[PDB]
This record gives sequence, structure tokens and C-alpha cells, in this order.
Amino acid sequence: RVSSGRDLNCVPEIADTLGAVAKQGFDFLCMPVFHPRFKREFIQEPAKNRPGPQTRSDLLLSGRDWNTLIVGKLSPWIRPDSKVEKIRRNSEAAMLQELNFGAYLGLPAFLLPLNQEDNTNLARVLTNHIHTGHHSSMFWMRVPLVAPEDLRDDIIENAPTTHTEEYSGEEKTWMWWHNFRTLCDYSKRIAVALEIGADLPSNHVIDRWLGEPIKAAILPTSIFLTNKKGFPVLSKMHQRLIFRLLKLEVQFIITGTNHHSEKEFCSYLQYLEYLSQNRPPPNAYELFAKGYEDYLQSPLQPLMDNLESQTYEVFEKDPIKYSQYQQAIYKCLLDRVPEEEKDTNVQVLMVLGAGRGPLVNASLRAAKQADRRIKLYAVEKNPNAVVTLENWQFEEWGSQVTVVSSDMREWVAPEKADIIVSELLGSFADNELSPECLDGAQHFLKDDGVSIPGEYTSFLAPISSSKLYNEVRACREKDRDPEAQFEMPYVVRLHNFHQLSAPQPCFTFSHPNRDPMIDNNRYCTLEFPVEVNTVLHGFAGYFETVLYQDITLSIRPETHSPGMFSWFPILFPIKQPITVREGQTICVRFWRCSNSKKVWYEWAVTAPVCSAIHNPTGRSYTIGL
Amino acid sequence: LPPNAPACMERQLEAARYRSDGALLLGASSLSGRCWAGSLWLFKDPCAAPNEGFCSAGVQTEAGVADLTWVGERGILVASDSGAVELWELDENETLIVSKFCKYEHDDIVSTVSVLSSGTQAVSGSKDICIKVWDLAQQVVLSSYRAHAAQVTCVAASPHKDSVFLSCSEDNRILLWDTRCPKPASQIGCSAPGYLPTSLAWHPQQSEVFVFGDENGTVSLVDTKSTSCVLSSAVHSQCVTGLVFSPHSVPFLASLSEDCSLAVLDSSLSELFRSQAHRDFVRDATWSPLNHSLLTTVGWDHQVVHHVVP
Ligand SMILES: CSC[C@H]1O[C@@H](n2cnc3c(N)ncnc32)[C@H](O)[C@@H]1O
Repeated sequence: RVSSGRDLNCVPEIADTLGAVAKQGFDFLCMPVFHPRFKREFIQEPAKNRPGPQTRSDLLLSGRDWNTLIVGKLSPWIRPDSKVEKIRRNSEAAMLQELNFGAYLGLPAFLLPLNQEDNTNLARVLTNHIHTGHHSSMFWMRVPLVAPEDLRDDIIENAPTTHTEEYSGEEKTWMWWHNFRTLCDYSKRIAVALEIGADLPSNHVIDRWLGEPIKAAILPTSIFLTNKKGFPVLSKMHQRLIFRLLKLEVQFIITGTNHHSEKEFCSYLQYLEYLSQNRPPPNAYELFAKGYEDYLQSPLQPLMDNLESQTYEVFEKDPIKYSQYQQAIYKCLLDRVPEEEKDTNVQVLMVLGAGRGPLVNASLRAAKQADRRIKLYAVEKNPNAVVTLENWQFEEWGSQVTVVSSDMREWVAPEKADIIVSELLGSFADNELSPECLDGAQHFLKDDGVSIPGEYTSFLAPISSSKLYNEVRACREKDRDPEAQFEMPYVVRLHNFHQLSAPQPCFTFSHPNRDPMIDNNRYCTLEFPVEVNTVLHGFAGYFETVLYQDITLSIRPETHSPGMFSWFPILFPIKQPITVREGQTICVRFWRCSNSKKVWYEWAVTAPVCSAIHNPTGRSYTIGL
Repeated sequence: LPPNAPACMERQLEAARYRSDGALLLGASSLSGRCWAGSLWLFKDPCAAPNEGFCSAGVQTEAGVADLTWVGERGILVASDSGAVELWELDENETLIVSKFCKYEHDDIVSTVSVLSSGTQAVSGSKDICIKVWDLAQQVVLSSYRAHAAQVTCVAASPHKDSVFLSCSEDNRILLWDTRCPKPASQIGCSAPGYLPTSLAWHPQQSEVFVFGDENGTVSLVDTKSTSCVLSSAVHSQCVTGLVFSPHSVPFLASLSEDCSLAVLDSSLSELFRSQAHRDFVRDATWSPLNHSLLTTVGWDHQVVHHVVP
């Protein structure tokens, strides 16, 4: 339900304290590994020769406890960015010592503050620790939503709080995070512990954090209200934020003393669990998409490759989607055959890429629904799926269905078709080469023939996600270009991200394509107005298709076909993140390029700054013809 | 060793305060090993300290002692690691020390405490960045001020003005407070921003004069009136942790630093005496009320040193 921990800066006995916090229902304890007041000297005699021990023993807990139940904390006197040389030197040494002890102990995480703007030396020392043996432990950078300087009571007569609002100024703590993680080169081990205050900032300030790697939210006891029965509770705004953070599955940390004295800290925790169990429940899509959040997958190429049995099974597991197909064919039959010709008129329906036959079945249900007469061809280049088809036609369909084991571009049809039906669409619509396939088959469509689908359109939107930028970056492989990861699309349930602008149509295809000369190549220029400060990491892709007239499928959020989990979105990364200021326009360019051999996409951002052209000549990514 | 008195004192000596009669208040913490806690000790014979078995009275605190102050002649007010301000009461016979109140108001370590001139009120400062005003009699927080933007290092009540006290923070602000003012704090200091302020002591006679020490070992003399930095000396090679004035008609200034040294300075901030006696950090100093030439220093080396000042 909820994973939560206790933050303490006082631990008289680690055994007693840990027992306490467990009894209260906490999954873990954030605590100092050295006494917070125990400042140490490393260079000057005589204090450097201070007799040890320097802290309490590793023998005081099991390895299992250290590994699972403890998050360490940097001592607060440690200031690597101090302007006093000696304090800098001592803080450099103490910071290494405390981090090395955490690694010694096998702690799963360690808390470090971003409590000011300049953490350059702090970053340099952390980077050094990280580059001293490959380890998995996380560093939680404790950053406030609202900097303490901007939180202070207006009680200084000769230093009044600037009540005049500053857009970028109110986002200063995001810039603290950004600079730190940029210096540390987006280490996957460095994440955010976002500290929440009584005074929530403006929405823009909260939105700054959308695509950032938040591992924890810190809730001070201070920010909690009191109900009639005197229970700790939160403002509706604080609650809306908690509901937001529960979607990112962060860990919650309670810090500070029990201000609700005639209660226990289970009160704070029970409130959280109360909110968690009382959260607005998630839709079936969100239940379908539950395991796949921000999971990078290769786009399927069902032309170039022969899909596996279980791949077709998942395709088939979308009854909404096939109802739409049935309805589109249903409608098209009634349009093509008047009730006077009902029994005399038999329409030639060809399924192009019939897989294991779900479109054949839908075609048959549609024909009985319409009470009209149909002859079915089922064309499928994948001979493994032809096994499934031919068993289906022998056992059930009978001679109404002629299974054809052929590429639809090569097949010489015995007759022309009234209707061609196809599900050749990927997450960017045309990314599996529906156009080239259907173009090849259109000679055997009647002059008045219908293609279902008649049309599809790709859409793009710029996104911010430092999480997904890092996951792409982590996809380097031996024996290929070290940046090829960035020059290919991924199918992904985009979860931890910020959409910077409304989706805009990219590429459109129409079937049949009556063009005297047909060119499936494309060049498109898009301008995304941006109303926030942010960092561009890539482009989310989606699609809409018109099956027939008003019957459509869409994964485009604004028009998403309800309850259709068949396609996650696609992602076009860029190699270097691009800063975008509120007011600025993001200009992206997409090309659809081709040979006889391959089709591919190239893309460049041209505003507010130019990127490199990604995937020149399909060098990193092609789609086989 | 007395009854309710621990048969062993924690190594890290945090505070030393000579009462009127020359009796010695000792605060100590355990800053390392299995148990991180603290103790309060009374030595009516000061030359016996720090040995536990020669103590008049001793008690164990739940947590370490960051700061300490005498409340009159029988009261001890405690800044705890626990985020609690603790009031400790002396025995009638002064044989034991017993918890009057322990209040958990600060969300982090209580770093600093000072009793206001009434003896009925005190100010606390914490790493939680807040400064709280305490009603000692009713055991409650009258006011909580978040004036500062980083952890509060020191708070020192004016000698004779119950509404006036100084605070200093790692936010680089020295605040002069007057609770009678609706905006009670006023940012004071040198004209030029300098090193973080670490220690505060009002002049006992001249109520508008105070000294502060910095993270860079510099001690500075300030006039509220001039609002300009009068005199500054570089006394230490490390931060100035403490500043203590002699009981003399023309006071002496005792300076204590993480440099493990004691310095005694004149009114002109010149150097009269210096002691390399301690071999770890020097935490506190008190002048004997009895013999004003005597200065008692405690340090993390667990040394209780008695100095003879010329
Ligand atoms: C049901 S998913 C789309 C189906 O179309 C098939 N397919 C893709 N391209 C062609 C083609 N050119 N000719 C015949 N079948 C195809 C694939 O093998 C897949 O089963």
C-alpha cells in the first residue's frame, strides 16, 4: 500500500530507536551514521589525533537490517562548498568518511542536502565516491520545493520578505537539483528526496519536478493540520500532491517531533495509508499498464520478422478494438449492398496480414450482423501463423475462407476485392510500413474498393523526463556506435514525464492512394509553443486511424479510444537535453525516408537550439521492406 | 558517587557554569560508541571535577547536551539532541537532580539556550532554523520565530532587558531581537558581509555593546548604536565556539576555538593570555565568582582545566 520511513537526527540506542519505529509501522529509519554534533579534525594537531572509536559499531545490527532498514544521513556540519578553506578540506574528508562507512555497512540509500545554490565541490566529492568501485546504493538529494530563504517569516524590520512574485526565482530549488545532477553526469544512483513545506509554491513550481527521479517525499509533522477529534491531517492541496506522488510510487518520510502529543506517529502514518487506500482507483488500462511504466521496448517489425504465438495472443486480447473493426465492416457492407441485392450480392473481403484470424472472425460476425454475403481471403506471410489459420479454416471457417500464404505485395489475386481490411499499424501508425504493404496490394482492389483502415495520422509532442533520458542513455551496447541508443524509437508506457505541448499531427496516409505518382517519403516541421521552463529530452508519438467514416482507433490522449490497451506510446529521444524557457517555441523536424531495402525516420530540433540530425541514412535504426 | 548519580561521565564535556557560591555545573554528551546520551553534574568542590565519585550531584539525560544554562541557583535549562528543551531542578539537599519539564517543540537538535533577565523566560535556537521564547513557569512556547534561513548557531539574552536577545545563524545573519516590536528582529553586523557568525556575548555593563566570533577565528566588537563594526582581531586559526566576559569591573574576554586553544583578551581585543592546555576542542569557560583571577575550561579531551589569569 504505502512504503514510509522515519527521519531522526537523534539516536541514543540504535536497537531501541529501530524497535520503536518498527512498532509505529515504519518500513525504515533515516539516521546519522556519525553523531551529528561530533565534528572531526583531519589536518591540525592535536584534534586530528582524537582517540576513537569514530562512531558506533557495525556489530550493533544484522547485515540484513543495515541492508534494508537503514538510510544514512550526511552530518550537517559537513560543508564542502564553505568559503573557508579549512572547513572545505575537513568537510571533503568527513564526507568521504561518512559515505565510505555507508558503503561499508551496505546501506541501500544515503541522504545528502541541496540546501543552497552552490554544491559544486559537494558534487565533485560524491562523483568521486561513485567512481570508486561499481555499487548500487542510492543517493537521495534532500531538496525543498521552497528554499528556506523564501519561507522565512517577514519579521526582520530592515530586511522585508520580497512579496513581489518571481516566476524563475520560485523555481530556484529545481535549478539547484539540475546543476548538481548535470555536474554528476546523470548518475543513475543520484535521485531526489523532495521536502514539502506548509506553504506549497505555485503550480508551475511543482510542475518543474514532473519528469525528475523522485525516490522519496519528506513530510514534516509541522505541515499537518488538526481535525475536530485532534487527528493530524492535511490541506486538500497537500492531499492532491500526495495523490500525485502515490502515482510515482515514491517512499514517504516523516521528519520532526510529534506535534499531536495526545497521539502517536502511527497517526501521521495512518493518515497516509488512509489517503493511499482512499486514493481515486486506477482504470483497467492503468491495471493493464501496471508493470510496464517507463519500460523501454523495441518497436515490433512484423513485416521483416515473424511474430511469436504469444505476441498474436496479446494483439487478440483487445475486444473493444475488434468491436470497432466489426462495426466498420458492418457499416461498409450495408453501404455497398442494398437489402434488394442482399442474397444475390457476395462481397470479396480480403484480410491483409490476418495473423491468427481475429479480423477474419470479426469480418464473419460483421457479415451475419449486416445479414449480407461475403467471400473471405486471409493473406499472411508468417507461415507459423498460417498453421493457426489453416487449422481454423479446416475445423471452423470452411471454404468461405481461402487462407493465402503470401506477401500481399507479391500475391497474384484470383479476383479484385470489394474491401481490404488490415491491422498493420504500430504506435507511430506507419512505423511497421502499412503504407508500402497496402500500396503493393491496391492493384487487386476494385476501382470502387474500400480499404479499412481508410486513413491513419501520426502525432508528436515534446516531453521532459530526466528518468527516460537516463534509461535510453543506459542502452549502450558493445560493437555499435556509442550513441545509437538515442537514434532509435522505443515503445514505452510513458509514466514519469512532462508533456511540454499539445500533440500535433506528423505524417498522414490514405488508402487506397490514388496518387498518379505515390511517394511514402515525408518531411514535416512542427512548432510547439511552450509555457513553462523545462528541459527537452525527446518526443512522445501517438496515432489515430479512421477504420471507416466515424469509426476510429486512437492512442492520442485527447481522443484515446476508451479501454483500448493494445498500443503504448512511442518515444523519439535526442542525444543532448535542451533547456527551454517559458514563452519559447520548440521546432522539431521529422523525415520519413526510404530505399527498396529499408524505411526509417530522421529527426532534428531546430529551436530554441539545433540538435544533430538523428539517424542519418538509417545508420542506427531501419525498418525492413 | 552520590544517589541518582551515574558511576561514569560521558567523555565529551559540553558546558561549565560556576554558580554564585563557586559550585560547578557540568554538561557532557556521549558523541561516539554504542550509546549517544548526556549527563548533568554538580561539583561544590570544583577541583574534584571531572571525577564522578567526588561529585555533589549527577543525573543521566535521554540524549546529548548541545547547550546548558543555570536558571537562578537551583535550575538547569537543557538544549537536547532530541529537539527538546529540558528544565532540571536541584534537590533541597542538592543531593540529586530531577526533571522539572522536558518539551519536544523543536523539529531538530536544539543547539542553543539563554535565560532572559527576568529568570521567568528563556530563548532556544535549533538546527530546525526556528527560535522559540519559553515561559519557564508555565512550561510553554510563547513565540516561535522563523527569521533565519539556515540552522541557528547561538542565542544570547541581553543582561538587563527581558525583551532583547541576539541570535546568529549559518544564513550569515546576526539578528538583534526586541519582542516589543511587531517585526521583532533587526539584521545587525559589520557594513561588509564576512564569515559565518559562530559565537555571541553582550557586554555586561554597556547594554548596547556585544562581541561575536566567526568561523574563520576572528573576534569582533560591535555597537548596536554605531551599527558599524568597532574593532576586530584574528584570535584563532579555527572557528570561535565561545566568548565569555570576566566578572571584573573592566571585563576580560575569554576566547575558545576548535583550534583547541584558550585566549584571554583586553577591552581593546589585544591578547593577554593563551592556553594550549586542552588537546581536543575547547567547549566552555566560566570565571570563579570567588576568585575572579580563576578561569575554568572544559573540552572534548574530558579535561576540566583551571586557569590563573594575569
Ligand atoms: C496481425 S499483425 C499484422 C500481420 O500482418 C502480417 N504482414 C505484415 N506485412 C505483410 C505483408 N506484406 N504481406 C502479408 N502479411 C503481412 C504480419 O506477419 C502480421 O501477422
